[PDB]
Amino acid sequence: REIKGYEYQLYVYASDKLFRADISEDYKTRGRKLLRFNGPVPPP
Amino acid sequence: GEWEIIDIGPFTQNLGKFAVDEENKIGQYGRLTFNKVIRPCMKKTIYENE
Repeated sequence: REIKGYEYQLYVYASDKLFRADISEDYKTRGRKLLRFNGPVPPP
Repeated sequence: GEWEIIDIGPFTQNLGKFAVDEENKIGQYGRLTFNKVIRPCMKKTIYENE
């Protein structure tokens, strides 16, 4: 087939500061990492 | 290839609590506590034979 996996790009308020993370997710084991995380960035 | 703005519900706040938890462990930002998620939340669909 073709579909490898997914990727989420949220905006997370934690400790009252806006951070922006990217979670990878395997289309087969449905497991995931925490590819990245930054901030604080501003409200989108 | 494809992208989408997915709803900001429970499956999306799990993705947020998970993020923070994994980074509480890397703590470039310390020991943060998860608040909630705002929008837009996005989702990339990846694909690749060769």
